[PDB]
Amino acid sequence: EFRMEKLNQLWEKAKRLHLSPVRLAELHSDLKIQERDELNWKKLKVEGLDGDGEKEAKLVHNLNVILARYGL
Amino acid sequence: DEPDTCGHSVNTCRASQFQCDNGRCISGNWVCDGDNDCGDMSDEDQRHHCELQNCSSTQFTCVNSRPPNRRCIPQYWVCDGDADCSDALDELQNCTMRTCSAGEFSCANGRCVRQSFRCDRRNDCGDYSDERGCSYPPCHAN
Ligand SMILES: [Ca+2]
Ligand SMILES: [Ca+2]
Ligand SMILES: [Ca+2]
Repeated sequence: EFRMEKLNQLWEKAKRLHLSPVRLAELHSDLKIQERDELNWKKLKVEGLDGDGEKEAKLVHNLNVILARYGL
Repeated sequence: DEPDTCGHSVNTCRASQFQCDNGRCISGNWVCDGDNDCGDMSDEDQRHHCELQNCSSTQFTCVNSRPPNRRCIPQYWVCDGDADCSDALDELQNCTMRTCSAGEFSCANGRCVRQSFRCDRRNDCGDYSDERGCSYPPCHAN
């Protein structure tokens, strides 16, 4: 269903939490937009073109506040 | 980019990176993580990589499991409110909590789950106590 191993894990576990559909739907929209963010992070990581690693902090803090915001 | 800037079939992906689908080649570690990177998603399979996994700090491994379920979870889910591993070993650990009431079905191993999670298609309790002895009514017409 979703690209990264962790997003599928969050998606099954979010369903295991029986969260409200509107909250559960907003999870994917925040994770799926992060899916495009993590792809460009992962391209610039293995190619080493991200010399400063700017793309890692903005995805890590976003995932942490996603976990806190949606009750996980 | 994809329709006409290059020959479709004139030459392969270059040997700097590893072929995994005719439409996609893959860099290194990405073949082993469980992500849908190769675009047919067949990276973690065939015979090249990841029969096993190993966990870093703040992660724990579901040792009694197979590739179809799971083999590493963070501490963020150990002894939490919901089972994660294949056999739900994450919730047993050294925790072994007591409190359980008539409002939830009681398993043999001591863990409890909601009554709706009895006699169904899912291994909810890890011990399969929620499934043993059940009598499934027949399926619908469709
Ligand atoms: Ca992958
Ligand atoms: Ca757990
Ligand atoms: Ca069950």
